[PDB]
Parts: sequence; structure tokens; C-alpha cells
Amino acid sequence: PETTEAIRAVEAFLNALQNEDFDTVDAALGDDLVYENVGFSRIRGGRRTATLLRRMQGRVGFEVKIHRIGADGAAVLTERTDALIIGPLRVQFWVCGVFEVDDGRITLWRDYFDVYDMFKGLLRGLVALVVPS
Amino acid sequence: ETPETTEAIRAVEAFLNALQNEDFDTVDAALGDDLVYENVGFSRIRGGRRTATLLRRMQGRVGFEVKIHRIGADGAAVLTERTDALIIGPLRVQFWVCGVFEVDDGRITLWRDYFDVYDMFKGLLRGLVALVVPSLKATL
Amino acid sequence: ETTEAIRAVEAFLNALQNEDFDTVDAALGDDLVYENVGFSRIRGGRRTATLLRRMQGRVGFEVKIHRIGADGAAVLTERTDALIIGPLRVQFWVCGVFEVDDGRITLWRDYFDVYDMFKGLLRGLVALVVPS
Amino acid sequence: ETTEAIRAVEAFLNALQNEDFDTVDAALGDDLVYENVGFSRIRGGRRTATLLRRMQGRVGFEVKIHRIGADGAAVLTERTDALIIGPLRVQFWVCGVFEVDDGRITLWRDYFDVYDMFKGLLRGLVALVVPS
Amino acid sequence: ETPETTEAIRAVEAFLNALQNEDFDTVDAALGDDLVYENVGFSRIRGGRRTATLLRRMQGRVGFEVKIHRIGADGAAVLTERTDALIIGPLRVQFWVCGVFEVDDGRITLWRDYFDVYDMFKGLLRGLVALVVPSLKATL
Amino acid sequence: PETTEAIRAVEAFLNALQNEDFDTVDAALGDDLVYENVGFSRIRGGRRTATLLRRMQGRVGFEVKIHRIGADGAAVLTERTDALIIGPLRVQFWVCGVFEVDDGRITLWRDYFDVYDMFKGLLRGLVALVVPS
Ligand SMILES: [Ca+2]
Ligand SMILES: [Ca+2]
Ligand SMILES: [Ca+2]
Ligand SMILES: [Ca+2]
Repeated sequence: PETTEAIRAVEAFLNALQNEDFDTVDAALGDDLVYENVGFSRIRGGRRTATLLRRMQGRVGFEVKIHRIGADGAAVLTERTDALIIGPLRVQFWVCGVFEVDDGRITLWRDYFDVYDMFKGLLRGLVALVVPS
Repeated sequence: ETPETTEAIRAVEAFLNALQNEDFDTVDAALGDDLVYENVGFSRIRGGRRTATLLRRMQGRVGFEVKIHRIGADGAAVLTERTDALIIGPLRVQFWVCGVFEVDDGRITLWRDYFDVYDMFKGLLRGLVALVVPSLKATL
Repeated sequence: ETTEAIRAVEAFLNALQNEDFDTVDAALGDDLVYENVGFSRIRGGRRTATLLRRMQGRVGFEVKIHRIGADGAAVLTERTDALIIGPLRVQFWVCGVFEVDDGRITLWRDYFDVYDMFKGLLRGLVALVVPS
Repeated sequence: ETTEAIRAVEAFLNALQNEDFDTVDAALGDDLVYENVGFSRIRGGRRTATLLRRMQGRVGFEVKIHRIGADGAAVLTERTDALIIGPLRVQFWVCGVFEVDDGRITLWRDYFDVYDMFKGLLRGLVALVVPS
Repeated sequence: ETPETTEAIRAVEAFLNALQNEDFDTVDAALGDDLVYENVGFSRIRGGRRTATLLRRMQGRVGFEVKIHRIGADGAAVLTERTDALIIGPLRVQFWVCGVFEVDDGRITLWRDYFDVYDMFKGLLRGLVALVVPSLKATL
Repeated sequence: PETTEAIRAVEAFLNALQNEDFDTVDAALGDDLVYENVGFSRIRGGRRTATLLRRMQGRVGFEVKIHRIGADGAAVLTERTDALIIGPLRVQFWVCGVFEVDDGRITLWRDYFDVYDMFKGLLRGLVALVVPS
């Protein structure tokens, strides 16, 4: 089932990110990956993205929580809560991700999020840094 | 025996075309009595009828366009990658939206639209610029 | 090889008719080009497969293959197809040409005639009122 | 057998294009049924052969075969044909199905689309005025 | 290089349709200056122009129908198996004709029609009967 | 050449009649022959026609002269002068014949002629019987 397959590849990928399983991250990313944080960044190349993420371990941690996930042929859509963690600072924000997978490899990774939501997440992180809650 | 999955996708597509087309009786039929409608971070409304007549009353003041790029389902949940546009006379404001829906028995019980204020602000600036230079107006 | 390509095409067309959409998925290549000649072109096997899957319960298909031959990876068919939308049945001839690579369909090209389809429509509309 | 049937069909279609009417005669079975689907049916190989022979100098034919496969005695073709009447050239797709028995064609069934043919006509008429 | 055989057949067909259609300029172009025209056992006329204007002058008095069942050529000679009809108002007289032609350079130099007085007499009786019982009138 | 073939079969047949070559007549006639003298007679069956003609030798002779002959697919048309000969009486008259040939065999033989022309032929025959010319 090619649908189920695409879904699992995306789930395996996002779990790998969260778990710092960087060999799985490498295996999951297509050579011609385009990776967009929409309105903010674009990177081309699975390998360049894979090594960039690998080089972030120990300075920024990632959490990903997938609330909903569905497929449309080769595309997979996600509704998530993500968090960047830099030492004691935790920045949480919603993310909707769209992916394209081809033969078990991710060829498009496109994350949408809101600067207002992200800003609130930052304020909450910073406040929590002096009131651990 | 056609799966609830195909049904749910189709209900959401029918609903979004109905909004764009101003087909308010289909909008009425599409929305469950206990609808919760969220523009994430901005508004929450409860109740299909209250939302349905709110939308109906916008006719002639603000038009909507919806272009769905990708849509898929997770049981009763439906996810959507779109470009939307709000039109107020000659001003057109275009922005991306990701919507998540829940459908129960052909009726929409959750409608949750996600967007970015930055992207929206950029859409507004382009709308405003196009008011003066009709050539820079966004299109679907 | 030849028989293989023929069987893939038959299996695919029967799966369409039977609404066996996993099999439809498995039959179509990633780089499928799908044409209704003069009318539509779609690229991608996943896209085509999910488009067909999503028609279930709105349009049914029937396919009768009268003749089917092969030349290497190419398979040609002479068929009668029908589209079914509720009580409305529209029947019309189709000649389909396919290319199959490794059990997967990489080209699917259906030819038909608007005049023949128009007549099928009239007959279908008449049949709505005189079920016979 | 299979190759035999394919070669008879190719030889026949090339003979048509080349106006080699004895070969056209030799290719067609006595009990040929010849159909242009939705449009014409003629029975008899001699009748069909002399009808084609008698068009020489009034209508020319061109046939390009893109794909050709066989299933036993049946041969299917995907083609581009053209009818040529003086400076007017009308080009259109044809899918032809044939049956061959003992080197002779016993069925010749051409399928085409009126919309595609209409477009070919417009293009031909336009070309009369803008030769390009 | 299309054979004189196909040409000759076509000239004869064009000529006979021209008679039926009253297309008298094609009739004029079709008939050679030294035409000999025979209804075998009944009439001989010499000269394409004299025959052409004779035929032209029959317009509105006697109509012709021609149905060719078989036609074939022997070099410049063309043979024809037909059913003809002469129409004079409501009277229609139908009979078989075998015609032999010779064509030289697209022009008809010999036109020789064969028929049977008996068959013609039968055609006349049926014509006359059909005048009174319109249902028994011959058709092509 | 199937055209040439049909023509020759008809020529061979009409020559055979004239020459009383009755085995050739037999070979030339199809089992399902229809034989018409138009307006006058119809017979079905190659064999019945072949034997009828065979049974005429010694009482009526036939002459056939083909002026023109042509083909239209399987059909062959003829313009002829024929003559029936009964002892010293010779009856001459024009005949146009149409034939259909299938696989070298004649399946349709249809002769057209005129009773007026035939009557004149009879008078001329009878007159010649007292004035041998
Ligand atoms: Ca972790
Ligand atoms: Ca794949
Ligand atoms: Ca003799
Ligand atoms: Ca034969």
C-alpha cells in the first residue's frame, strides 16, 4: 500500500528527528530534497539538509507531536506541535507540514507556521525560564 | 462500499467550493450543529448555524477564493493545503492556509484554519500595491 | 514478457471495474502519463491512482475488452467502456494503448469519439425515462 | 503466425499509401468486412479493393503506424492517417483493428474521432492559406 | 500516375450524374465534338453539341434518373449496368439499361445505350398504373 | 491479379460454350450459380445449368463474339453479339452479360437482350433460309 508507505516514511522521519537518530534521517531524505520553512528558508539537497540537522545535535533539540496525518497520492500532510529546545529554553509552536515521498524517500519537506504563534511561544519559553511554571 | 475517507474528503471539498461560490444552502447543509470554527490564534465560534449565517451575511462585502493544492484524510479528519483570498471590492488579499476538518456523517464538526500573520501582511501589501498598479495583483 | 504486459493491462482494467483500488495503485508506474486523447493529460501514477480512488461512489466504470494484443512493452486494446453516474449509464467504444515496464503501467492512452460518446449520452438519458 | 499477421497489416497499409493496388487486392480477403466505425460498412474484398483503386488521383492516403501488436489472428494499430485532396491535407489519429486469416485481411476496422477530424480539417483549411 | 482506366470510369460517372442533376455545363464539357449517340435499334445522333443542346432542351419536360449497379473499363471503353427512369410529370417509367462508352481525353466519343422494348413496355404499364395507385410507383 | 482472373474465367467460359467444350463449362460454373436471361428465365445451380447446356449440343449451337469486356471487382461486364443456330436457321442478336466470379468460378450469369432485336434476328434468319443471302 503506497499511501501507508508514504505516511510511515514521514512518521519514521519526524520521530528520527525528535530521537536524534541521524542515520534514519539520512536514509529518509531524497538526494533532490527541497526543504522549506515557508516564507523563511529554502535548502536543496537531502545530504546538505541531513548534515545540517546532524550538526545541530547538542545545541538544539526537537520535539514533534503529530495530531493528524493523511496522504494524497505521493503527498503526505501533517498537523503538528513542534518545539525547539535550546538548553533550558523551550519554544513551542504549531506546524503544518506537507511532504512528498518517492520510493520511501522524502523529496519535499515544507513546514508552515506563524510568526505570531512562534513569538508567543518564545515569550512563554522566556517567562518559563524564570518561572519554571 | 465507499469508505468514509473518500466521503469526508468530498464533504470538505464541496464545502470550500460552496464558500467560494456563495452557495449558502450547501454551506448550511455542510456544517454540523456543534461545529467549532477556529482561525488559529484569532477567533473561535461555536455552532454551525451561527457560523452559517455569519458567512451568509458576508455576501456582497467580502468574497472568498479557495484553491486546494493537496487534501487527504485520517479517518474522520481531513487536512488541506490551500491558497485563500479575501476580496473586498478592488482589494484582494491572498495568503496560504492549512485547514484541518473533522466530518461526522457528511457534516463538518471541526473547521480549523491555520495561517501566518507575516504571509498575510505580505498579502495585504501586495493587495494595496495592486490597487494602484493593477498589474501586481495576486491570482489563483 | 508479452503475456506479462497483457496480464498487467487486463488485471488493471478489471481492478478499475471492480473498484479494487490497491490493485489499481500497484498497477500504475510512478511516471505514468495518462491521456484521454484530445481531452486530458495527467502525469504521475500516485496522482492518477488517488484521482480514480476518489471517484468511488460517484462514478462507476465498466470495461469489456474485445481484443488485446502486444508488441514488446506496448499493449493495445479494443474495448467497450461505460461511465455510470447514479441511474445514468453512458456506454462508448474505447481503444486504449498502454506501455508496461516491470509489471507497472507507464503509459495509458485512451482514444474515443465525441460523436459516439454523445450518442451514448442520448441513449443513457433516454434509458432514464424508458428503462429498456 | 503473429509476425505473419503483423506483416500482412503493415504491407497492406504501406501499399495503400504507395498506391500499390495489386498488393492492396492481394491483401484483402473475399469476405472482408471493412468498417469506419459509426460511419460505413462494406462487405467484400474485391468491392473494397476496387473502391480504393478508383479513388486514385482524387484522394491520397498517408499512414504512419506508431505501434502495432497482435493477439493470434487479431492485429491492432495506433496510427496517424491523412487524406489528401489536391492541396487540402486532413490529418487525424486512427486506431485500426484487423483480423488476418491465411495472409488475407478478413476484418478491417478503423476508429477515429469526429472532433479530432474536424480539427484536422480546420488545420488543413488554414494551411491552404498559410502554407506552414 | 493514375491510369486512363480510372479516368474513363470517372468521366462516365460524372456524365451520368450530370444528366440526372441537370448540370448542363458538365454535360457540355463531357461530350466530344464527334460523339456518336445510339439508343440501340432506335436512334443515332452525331455530334456532341447537337446532343448536348438536345439534352439541355429537355429540362422541365422529361427528368432522368440513373442508378449504376456495376461499371468497369476496357482501355478507353467503359461498360455500365444501370437502372434508368424517365419522368414526365407524374408519370415515371423505369427500365434497365446497359451502356457502353468510349472516352478519349476525358471526353465521351461514343455513348451507346442498350435496353429491351418488353422491359420498357412493362415499365410503362407500371408507370401508368402508379398514376392511379401511387403506391405501385417504381423507385431507385 | 484477381481482376484479370475474373475476366479470363468469363472469356474461357463463353469460348467453351461456343466451342462445345462441356467439361470446361462444368469447371467454370459455381455450385450456387444463378443464371438469368433477364425478364425470361432464372435457373439456380451450376450443375443443373451445366447439364442443361450439355444436353443442347447437336440441336442448338452457340456463337459468341465479345466486343468489349471489363471488370468491377468480382463482377465482369460484357458487350456481345450472340447467335443461336438450329440447323440452317441462324438467329443473331446483341447481348450484354454481367457475371460474378468467385475463386475462378462463375456464381452469377445474367444476360440482357431485346425482344425487338431478337425478333428482327429471327426474321433475318428465316429470310436467309430462303435467300442464303
Ligand atoms: Ca529527543
Ligand atoms: Ca514508488
Ligand atoms: Ca462452335
Ligand atoms: Ca478469390
